Amino acid sequence: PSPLMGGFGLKHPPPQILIKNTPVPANPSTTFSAAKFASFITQYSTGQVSVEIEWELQKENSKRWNPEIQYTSNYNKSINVDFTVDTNGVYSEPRPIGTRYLTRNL
Amino acid sequence: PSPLMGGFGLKHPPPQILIKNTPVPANPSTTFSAAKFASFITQYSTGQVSVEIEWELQKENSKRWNPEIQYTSNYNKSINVDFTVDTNGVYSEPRPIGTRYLTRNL
Amino acid sequence: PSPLMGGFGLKHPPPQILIKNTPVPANPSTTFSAAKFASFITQYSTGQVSVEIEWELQKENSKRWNPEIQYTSNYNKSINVDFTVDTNGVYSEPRPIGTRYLTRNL
Repeated sequence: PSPLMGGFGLKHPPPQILIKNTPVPANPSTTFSAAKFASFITQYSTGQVSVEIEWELQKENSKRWNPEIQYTSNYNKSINVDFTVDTNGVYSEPRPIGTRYLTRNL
Repeated sequence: PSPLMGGFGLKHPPPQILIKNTPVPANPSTTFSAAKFASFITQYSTGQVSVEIEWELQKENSKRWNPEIQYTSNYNKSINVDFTVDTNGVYSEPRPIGTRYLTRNL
Repeated sequence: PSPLMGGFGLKHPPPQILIKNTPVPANPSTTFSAAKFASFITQYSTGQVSVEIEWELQKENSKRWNPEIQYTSNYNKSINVDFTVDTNGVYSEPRPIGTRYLTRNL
């Protein structure tokens, strides 16, 4: 049960966190009406969210002699630096980065 | 006093280790001669040498966002692998490798 | 490593203190949009800042007989007093003041 899109299969994954604004009714009628409220004060919410994850690492213990392939930035000059913002302050991710750079014997 | 060729300047560097074969005189004359010995048994020595050095590391503590330049092997196919032996078993070092790949602010 | 512009060279100088206003998003769309927020409530902040520095003094211990040069205000009358505000309440510093007025032997 490893996900086909990639990742860790969890029988009990991190739970869904559901958030919504409590409806605030607008001005009601002075006469009682059994119809459910359909007029509300327009509102939204803003705030900060923090996620902290602890990860366990499996340290490489290779005994190969020659150097390995490593992910690296390209030294040549460029208009924009990779994984930074441009003159519009727009953050971009130039390429997908996997994890399989070190080598291990079968 | 940093060496100009590169490295660590030491007022008391690792001492020189001097080794030589003890001269074994060849067959002497049965009559005493005050002349110093000039005939010796031809000989050499072979053995194993072990050097173990402990190095202290200064761990990188960078806060840059985008990836850094790292030394890496080239993925493209080649006749010979870098820093290995060839079909003659001759070890070669294809290029000089420095140490200055990570970055730190001034 | 004394700064060429003048002052004290510090390997660990007083740290930079960074302050910014937390962005408060404006009214969002009732339909989900994956585009990052570009509309915010215009706002600024005001407040008070306090800096307290303790300085150590090296007391003069001279044995010269005749009086020394000292920095002084000029007694003659003037339209404006030095290092005060003018009729517009604008504070000005009329001249640069150094620190080298007392004398010591070589």
